[PDB]
Amino acid sequence: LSKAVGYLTGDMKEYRIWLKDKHLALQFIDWVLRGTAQVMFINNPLSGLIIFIGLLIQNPWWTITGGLGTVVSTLTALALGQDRSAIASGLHGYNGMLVGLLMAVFSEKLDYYWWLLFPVTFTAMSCPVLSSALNSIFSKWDLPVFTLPFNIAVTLYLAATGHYNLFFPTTLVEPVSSVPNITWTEMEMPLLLQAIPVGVGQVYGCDNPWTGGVFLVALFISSPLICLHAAIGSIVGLLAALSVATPFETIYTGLWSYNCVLSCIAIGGMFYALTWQTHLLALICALFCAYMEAAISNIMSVVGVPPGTWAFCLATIIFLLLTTNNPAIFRLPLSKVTYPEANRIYYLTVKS
Amino acid sequence: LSKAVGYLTGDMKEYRIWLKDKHLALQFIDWVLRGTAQVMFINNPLSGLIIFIGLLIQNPWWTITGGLGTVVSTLTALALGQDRSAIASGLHGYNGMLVGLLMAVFSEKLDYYWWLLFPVTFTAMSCPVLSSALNSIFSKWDLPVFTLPFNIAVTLYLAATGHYNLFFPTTLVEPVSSVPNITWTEMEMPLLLQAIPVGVGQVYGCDNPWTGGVFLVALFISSPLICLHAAIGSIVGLLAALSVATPFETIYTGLWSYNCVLSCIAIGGMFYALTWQTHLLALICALFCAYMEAAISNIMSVVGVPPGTWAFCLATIIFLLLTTNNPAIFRLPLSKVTYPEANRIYYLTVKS
Amino acid sequence: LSKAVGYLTGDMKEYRIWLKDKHLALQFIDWVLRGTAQVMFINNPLSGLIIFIGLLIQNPWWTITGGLGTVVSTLTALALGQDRSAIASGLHGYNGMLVGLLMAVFSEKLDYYWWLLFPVTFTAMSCPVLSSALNSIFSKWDLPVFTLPFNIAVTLYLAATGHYNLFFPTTLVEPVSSVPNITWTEMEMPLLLQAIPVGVGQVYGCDNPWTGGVFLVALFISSPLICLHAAIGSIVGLLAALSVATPFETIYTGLWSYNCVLSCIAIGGMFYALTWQTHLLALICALFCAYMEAAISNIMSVVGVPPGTWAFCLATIIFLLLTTNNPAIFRLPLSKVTYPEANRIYYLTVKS
Repeated sequence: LSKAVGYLTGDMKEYRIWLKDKHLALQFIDWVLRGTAQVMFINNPLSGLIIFIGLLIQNPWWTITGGLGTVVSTLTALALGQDRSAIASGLHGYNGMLVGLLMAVFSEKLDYYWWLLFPVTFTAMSCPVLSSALNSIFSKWDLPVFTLPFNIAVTLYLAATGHYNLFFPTTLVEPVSSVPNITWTEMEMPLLLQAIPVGVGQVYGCDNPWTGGVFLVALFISSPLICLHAAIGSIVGLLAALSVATPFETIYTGLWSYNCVLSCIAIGGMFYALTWQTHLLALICALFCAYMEAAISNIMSVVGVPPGTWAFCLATIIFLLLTTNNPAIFRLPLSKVTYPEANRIYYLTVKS
Repeated sequence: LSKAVGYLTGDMKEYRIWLKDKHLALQFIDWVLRGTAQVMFINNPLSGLIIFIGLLIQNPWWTITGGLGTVVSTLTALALGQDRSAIASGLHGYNGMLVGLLMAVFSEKLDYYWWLLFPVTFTAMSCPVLSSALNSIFSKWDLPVFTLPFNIAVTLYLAATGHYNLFFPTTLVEPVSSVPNITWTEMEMPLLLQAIPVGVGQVYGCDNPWTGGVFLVALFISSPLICLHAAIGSIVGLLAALSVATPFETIYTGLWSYNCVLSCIAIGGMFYALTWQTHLLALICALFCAYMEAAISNIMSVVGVPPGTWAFCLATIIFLLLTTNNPAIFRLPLSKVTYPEANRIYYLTVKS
Repeated sequence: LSKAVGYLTGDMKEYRIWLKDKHLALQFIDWVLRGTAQVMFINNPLSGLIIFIGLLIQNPWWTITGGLGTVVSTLTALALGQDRSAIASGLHGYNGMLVGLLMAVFSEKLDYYWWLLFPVTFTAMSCPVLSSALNSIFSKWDLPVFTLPFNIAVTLYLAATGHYNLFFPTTLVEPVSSVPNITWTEMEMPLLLQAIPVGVGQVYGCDNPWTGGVFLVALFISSPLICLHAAIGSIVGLLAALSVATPFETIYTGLWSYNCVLSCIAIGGMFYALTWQTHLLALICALFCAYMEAAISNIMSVVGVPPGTWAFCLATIIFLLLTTNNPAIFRLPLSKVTYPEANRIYYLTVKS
């Protein structure tokens, strides 16, 4: 009905106010769901539930590791006396979600290698510390960290263990050593379009198109503008992949579009007031993220580490630090950032 | 005559005031020339013309790519609402000049590979964004970026494409793997001295001695102190190359002196009030830049990327952040920095 | 007697006040001794003497290079007009001590290769500049550099020269390329416990257990809490080495515990008011430093450079930038940091 279309969209402030006075177990589950959703800048528990459903569709071992990471990161943020409003908003759980997910994804062992849950825990514990340190650094420029605890922690882990580790071996990443055989006639446009939901789903490390579809559904039910910019960023990523002559097997996998999804979501509406100048700037940031992800992948394959989400964080920080005399390119303060619709409403209200 | 020796030297403020009220096409050409000259801290359109002549002497394809990069960077700075006084001073064109130049230099394809003009444009467009982000960062310490948009953009491009790219392959850079055979009797001092103008010309990527001579001529006609410090920095680079046992073929090429030229120019008179303490500090910064360029070259050859001008930027930022109780080592504010002669005049006026 | 137990412990303020009015040669020797001791956060000349004795026990060539580095760094800090109170406190000599030490340790040539004293001097001269630049950066967050001049300088040197240099070749560092054969039955617990003093001694690059014992003695006679946290950090390093499946030959060498010693010393009492929360945070920082040192070692072996003390500096900066609502985790201002006992006394006095 029309009544649920108000209590299920946005950040779900009504449900948050209703749950604020309940058992702390339910509040912790709500925080874990919001942290699951917050990977794509969504503070919605129902979106988090749908994202968890998608993770289960992809790989139940991966969602086990991700849930463990989120729980451990939220608990470490509680124990470290972090801001309760940030913990209740899932801002201390998405880095741990990604840590657990990508530590299960890049594990050379089989599924359900239960010994992997010790590094998952010990690395997800270090996400609140990195988040607080990087916030102490960035607070002088009103910048978010965006995934930098996760990137630092997972790069540290995948370099400490490496492929030739005895307990927790990682997958082998090697630099390119031969000009790829690219036959442009053997090109599947069905798979190219399928790489848009796969590109959205690769934000969590899931190469299944149905999980990407579920993620898109969650994005839409929280904020349609976030879903639109996610789709457009994935398209931009695919296009930039094609423009630099990339093997089609890498474009189909979505390994070229998940760093542009987050950049488009962040620039177009989330941390800039959404206008058409902001939309073009988001497209430019998605393109810059695609090319920077190419660079960082080719550069970190030498060390044997996957690119992670370094490209997204770096280029989004770059485009947030950009200063423009255009009054239509307006960067919202970090305290007034909820989602593109409310952001645009606040922008219009403070401008007029 | 003596009259032109006033309207052709310095930043050419008289010609700038005369052109301020003319057709915007002429003003844009003036901005492009000033941006060409601003690579070596020179805000002079005639110096930019002489530098363009030198680029034509080296390789007309390289000057085509460089001119395209400068034009595209100035246009992107205009579209992004950047500061008009900084665009009119060429501060938004030298990074694009270097981007285009070094993207044509490190291209595996032949000359006039017209498809290279698309990455040149798309990478020169990203130089104003990087410049504005790094200025938002550095404004808290009164620091210039010095070439950091260019370094970031070109490293990103040369890592995204790489040697094994299908469309835009780059030259192969490999780390050292054997102790070089250095015969100190087969040593040409003529070529050693020729490596000083070649070292000045390698700032733009030109290994021809006549282009380096033309660059020196431009430096002198704008500011004789800049030309002197450029020559001394190139000498210091050559000496530091000899001191660490470098193959003579690399010293002759000037690949050891172009990162010390810029450092000496920046420290001795440009961003410090020129004294003898400042001169010694500039020599020390040139030596530090030579050794840091050795390090960064040996370190980035593993990733297959040339050192660029990372050494210069890093060591110059280091020597500008240096705090000294010596009243003779005075760092000018970024608003009062034009060229060493005017800088010293301002220093004397505000000190006395 | 009980009288010397007051004039030999702590920062030796009485002896400093007595020597303040003597020949500048004696004052310079005192500064060099304090700089030798300041590697492990100790401003004590007797501790510096004992550390020099330990360096002589390890390798007289290494202590020659270290002493030369300390002298050259203190002289360069004097010539660069640095703060006299920081030079008198050895804050400008420990980076040069480590530079000289680790440049002699990682030299492919034999002992007493007297030509190595030129790079030692020229690299120790660059430690005051790096220290002043990084202090100008960190002063906005009240952070110490902790060894960052040393890390930058020594990484720069070992990358500029490299293994295949003709004058100053360095030792060959190669990345791991095969899963290590780890026989847990062939495990020596005697050597495991011996790796605690060896882990403390590897802070200076000394793998001898007697030098580590001497270092522990110096730590204790200056501040027993510093010695305790050094031992605990070395233990934590050994444990984290065991937890990630490390070859026993690397654990015995102490190459896994010297980056946790400094982190534990820095967090537990030195730069945080020593409590039990601070002690647990120091253990966590030591564990994070062990894993980050694993990562940085595996990552910098690709470039052929040893990890140095990058892990310590980075993780300690991370844990100092951490902001906590816990009133018991209190970060002292940089001006009121002498040693854990005086730090705790000051904390109690300002809290009550």
